[PDB]
Amino acid sequence: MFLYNLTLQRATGISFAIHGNFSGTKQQEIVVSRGKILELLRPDPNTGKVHTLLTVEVFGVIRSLMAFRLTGGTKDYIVVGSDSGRIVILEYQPSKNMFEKIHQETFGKSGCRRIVPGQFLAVDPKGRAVMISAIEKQKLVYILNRDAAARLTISSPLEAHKANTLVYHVVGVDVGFENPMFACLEMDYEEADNDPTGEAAANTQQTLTFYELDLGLNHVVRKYSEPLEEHGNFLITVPGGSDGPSGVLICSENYITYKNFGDQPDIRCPIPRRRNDLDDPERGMIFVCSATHKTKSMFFFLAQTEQGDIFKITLETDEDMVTEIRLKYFDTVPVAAAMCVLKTGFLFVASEFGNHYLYQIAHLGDDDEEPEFSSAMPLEDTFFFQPRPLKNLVLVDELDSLSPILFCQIADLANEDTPQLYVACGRGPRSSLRVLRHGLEVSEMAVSELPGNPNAVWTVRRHIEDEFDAYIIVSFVNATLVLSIGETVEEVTDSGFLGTTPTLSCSLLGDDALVQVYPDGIRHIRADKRVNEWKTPGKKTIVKCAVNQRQVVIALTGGELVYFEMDPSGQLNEYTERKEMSADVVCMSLANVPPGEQRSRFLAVGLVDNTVRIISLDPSDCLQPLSMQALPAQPESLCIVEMFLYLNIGLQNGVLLRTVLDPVTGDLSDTRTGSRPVKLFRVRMQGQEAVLAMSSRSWLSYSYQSRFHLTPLSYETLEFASGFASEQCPEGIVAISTNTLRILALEKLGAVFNQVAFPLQYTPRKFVIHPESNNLIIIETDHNAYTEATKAQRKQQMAEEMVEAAGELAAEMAAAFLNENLPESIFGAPKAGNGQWASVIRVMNPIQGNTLDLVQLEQNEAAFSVAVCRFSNTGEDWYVLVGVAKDLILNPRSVAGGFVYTYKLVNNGEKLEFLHKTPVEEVPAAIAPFQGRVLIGVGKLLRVYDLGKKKLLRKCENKHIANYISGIQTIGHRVIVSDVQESFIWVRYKRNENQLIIFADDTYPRWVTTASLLDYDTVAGADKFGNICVVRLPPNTNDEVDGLLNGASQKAEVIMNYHVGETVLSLQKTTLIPGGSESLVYTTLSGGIGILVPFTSHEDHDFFQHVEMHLRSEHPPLCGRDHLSFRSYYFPVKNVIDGDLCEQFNSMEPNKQKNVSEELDRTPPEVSKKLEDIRTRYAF
Amino acid sequence: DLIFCRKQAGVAIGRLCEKCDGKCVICDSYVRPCTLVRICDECNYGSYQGRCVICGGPGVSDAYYCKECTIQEKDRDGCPKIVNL
Amino acid sequence: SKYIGTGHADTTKWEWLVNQHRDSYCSYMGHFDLLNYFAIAENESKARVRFNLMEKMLQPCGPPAD
Ligand SMILES: [Zn+2]
Ligand SMILES: [Zn+2]
Ligand SMILES: [Zn+2]
Repeated sequence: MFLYNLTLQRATGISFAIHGNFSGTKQQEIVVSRGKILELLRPDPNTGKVHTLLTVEVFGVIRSLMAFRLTGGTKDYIVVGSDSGRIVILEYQPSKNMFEKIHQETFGKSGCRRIVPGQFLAVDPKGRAVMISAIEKQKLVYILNRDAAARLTISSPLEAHKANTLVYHVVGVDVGFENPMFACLEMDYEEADNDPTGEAAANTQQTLTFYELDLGLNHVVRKYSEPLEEHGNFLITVPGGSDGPSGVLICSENYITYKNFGDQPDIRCPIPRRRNDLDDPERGMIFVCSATHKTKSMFFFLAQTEQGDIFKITLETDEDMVTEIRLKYFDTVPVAAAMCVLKTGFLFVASEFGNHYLYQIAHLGDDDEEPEFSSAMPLEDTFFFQPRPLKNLVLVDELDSLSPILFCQIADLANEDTPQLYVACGRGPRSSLRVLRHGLEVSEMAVSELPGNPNAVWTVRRHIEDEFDAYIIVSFVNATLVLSIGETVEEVTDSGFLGTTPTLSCSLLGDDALVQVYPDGIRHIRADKRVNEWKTPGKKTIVKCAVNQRQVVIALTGGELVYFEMDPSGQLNEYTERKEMSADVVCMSLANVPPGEQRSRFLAVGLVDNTVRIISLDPSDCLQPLSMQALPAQPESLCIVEMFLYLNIGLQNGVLLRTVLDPVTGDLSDTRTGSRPVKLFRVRMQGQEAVLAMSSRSWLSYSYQSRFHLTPLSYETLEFASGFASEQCPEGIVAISTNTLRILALEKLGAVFNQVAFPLQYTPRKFVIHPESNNLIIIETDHNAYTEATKAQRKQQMAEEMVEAAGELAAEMAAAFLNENLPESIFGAPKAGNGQWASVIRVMNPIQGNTLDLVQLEQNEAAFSVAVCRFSNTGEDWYVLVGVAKDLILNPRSVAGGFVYTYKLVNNGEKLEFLHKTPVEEVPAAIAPFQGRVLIGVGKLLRVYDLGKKKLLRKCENKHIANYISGIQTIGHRVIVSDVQESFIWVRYKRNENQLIIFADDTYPRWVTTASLLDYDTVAGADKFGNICVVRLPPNTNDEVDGLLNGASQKAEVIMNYHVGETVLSLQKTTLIPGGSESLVYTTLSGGIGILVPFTSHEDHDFFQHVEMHLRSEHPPLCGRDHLSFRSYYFPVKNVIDGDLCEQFNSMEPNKQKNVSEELDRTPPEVSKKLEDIRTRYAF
Repeated sequence: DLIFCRKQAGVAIGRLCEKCDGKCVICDSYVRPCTLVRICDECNYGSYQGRCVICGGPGVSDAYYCKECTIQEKDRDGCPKIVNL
Repeated sequence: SKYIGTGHADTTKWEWLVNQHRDSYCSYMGHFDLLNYFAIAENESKARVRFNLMEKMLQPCGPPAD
């Protein structure tokens, strides 16, 4: 078994984010880090849209990301520290649209290690030094310089090691062109390892250490070190030099401190709390991120707490000394991992989970009545504020993000033919269930259905410098109707066409000269009201034409090729030659004559002959055959297009062809994507050319910087369309349906899935599908959470206690505190308690989003497993079983017990009714229907259970599973068990002896997250550490059993090992496209979706193996990682080809593409076609 | 007294003499040179500027690690200059 | 011997176990999707989980013997 890995949807979770002038111009861009992907974004200051410019797979783990600029430069660099032992410096090249590696410096071994630097990265604010640091003793400093050609030079590292030391955070300090300084939060643990009493562990303080780099003497020295009051998280650089003092802000538990070396005293400010907070009073408050905004007049900071409250921090200063810290409540947004404040007044919020946000900073300065807290204010007792809806910010853009994906099911729950992806994702009150469909989403522009026989509609403007169109002309079978956009579009008279007979061609001939072609001829219309008409000789009638704003070719009966042209005079002149051939045309197309040239030469001619003929039309060799190529079937239309020149061949079936424009065909690609004739129409996507193919389903064909995409749309069949433009929306489509006249639009920048979302209450854990009604039964559960009833009674308690505060009892804030509940999706849920849980069972319709039934559980009960099944001793009734833990503590682990609930699932799968509740002595983590009964994993125990009248009846039990059952899967005869730390146990159920016997196990420890059965002998598994494996039983395996490694007697073999780089939580074998092949689809915690597909021949496997081998050397990973070593992170790779490395061939430069291709005995286009074939065989 | 230096390596490139030209510094193999050798600053200074890392004669070409030593990440230790005490 | 985490014939159970606990916490801090898993499991912000791990770094497995 040999597998090929493909990514269908990349990760969308953000870890780090930096901003700067990375292209060298005055506009600002953001560089975000996924887990293993680097990405450049640019928000538009005109519309507020965030566009993705570049995204690269780095094949490593990015751990720290900084931006810096040399003095006198206008371009920002990128410093990356990763899980390799290298520091890398990158530069964005706007003209090539790629990241160019400038420097690489190796300092240690690879991997996320304790003492090898790469976790912390600081840079001097003037850009002359950079510090890379590990969590332990090792720190390195590089000096950055510049030569006379203005290129960046790097020096050899300087060591600043210090044994038995832990680092919390490092930042560079802003000095005024003095010696560079670095600040560190450090802790010494030497004394704590020598005291058995445990008192040296306590009484141990953090220190704030300052490291000075002396560029004159070329060494790093410890200058200052001071013990702190309590332990603090990250540090903040205060802008110094000539704009501001030069110190640090220490963020801590419940406090924020300013500190500077010299004669400056320490200044502390306590963090304000929300008035009438519902969270556990024992919990403290920390800041989670920060954002600095420097202006040539002043500066301030933006810090956010764990509740999602952003405060605005300013600093009250003297000539050199700081006197006060002032805090003011700014706004409430979701908890972010990073915040970027952009010039032109934009705030970018990258959340830890879920969608990301871009805000417009609407209110500058602060003219408000809300109180401003200070460090000078005396308090014995803490500050209090009231959270409110957004006042300083306005929401401008929202970027979708599937992180974190927790459960997935691929199924056809609607009655389409293509399956949809049902994804339980999100955490807390921002969780949701999302339905993903392969296609694009058609935006509604306009609808007005008119009775008649619509056939075609053009959108032609009156001028060529016009951005406003002139008319739209929909032809009936008896007549036509031509309208204009007066913003109240209806009948129009002064157009000039007024066709009694239908209109089969409407073109902008001149600047304001229009060509109207109709079955009885052509009447050229002026800007003024004048018409020159050429009608039919006798009974020959045109059906097809080929227009262009310099030349117009027509087709009468018999293939009489008649070509016109309009020379700089601006009127008609027809050519002398009329070449006629055997049959009448069915298809032709004239390429849009570019402003560079005078006219178009190529004209593909498809006839009843079933052959494309290519013909010239320039005055030198106009209208004489050049090359003919037969067809597989009846063509309907073709079109020469770009985005370099291609043409497309539409058959009368739901299948397509393609041929690159040249005197000879050079490329070939056919996609079985219908039973209905393909209609090829002109449109404009991304402001450039694209072809809208139409069948029973309508597809959009567009390459994208060598990214060919044939993507369907989320609507049914149409019959004619073209581009659209108006004051309403200057870029769209005018599409026609049966008994309909529509205008549509497509506004999604190159995505593969469109999604709809339905909100939930808590973190979803697992859902099942009812087989009859196709309803979903979901369980949601959260830790540190209140139930609804506990929240209500806690709030009533707080009210009755605040009304008896022993004070005139004359003004009641309690009645105002009880009325309106602030929404938890915006302000967060009150996280209160350490062993407190909250769980819910929900019945949901997947077509709509409505909740059919909802069962709330008691306070400290936590659901972990769910199943829907039928019992043999009962009839055809359905039951729902829910496994629940009781008083679970996670660290140290402790649980009071467990329960199994049983419901009857009545009213056509819409209602749950309680039947009974069976106690168990441990957490039931897995429930699986099995042969008219049910298997339950109760902690370490595997049990069989039958349905009873008052509880569930234990029938069989095995007690030899190692640690903890996390999953159970059954194929008809056997049972597969997943252990939390051991990988897989095979069990057989003896039907007549009533015995569960272990007959096989594995030889590796695996932290299994999920498992999938591939056949009767093979299992696909996933891991907490990001690995996928396939395990198969040897053919010797004996099933009829009644240890050799302290285990089972027979072992299983590992036939596949792969490191993905992200934690997989869903595995499923399925077929994605209609008429395709089966693949293994997996899902990741960062929001990524991927497949593993098998090879069917040795030749494909060998070719792709050689491609991977040659691309491993000549196109190495960007951040210094070894590709083979990265995919062998925990186990060596076995029988997997990385198709994400292989598809990077299409993005190399032509010279290296030729060097790679000429070793495989092939050209780059053939390699590209071979790469596309295997992808389109399985996925999209 | 054949001991490696094992100090933090810098930007200086290691050199080999006419007798050691094809050799790997760590395992003394001659097959598949893969990674350019870096040496520390005290090994590259003054009279020590250009010298064989194996023996110490006048350098003529670049020193390399072999593919076998690169696979095992033996190029990630300190300066590989042979120093005698 | 100069590398932290190596052992010898006189290494005790406590030193071995605190070494593997300490580099486990560092590996959790390094890998982005393990921290995601923990922060979803215990319902906390990722900054809070990071700070908790750093605080646990000091004395994992309790104080030593005798
Ligand atoms: Zn070697
Ligand atoms: Zn030599
Ligand atoms: Zn040395």
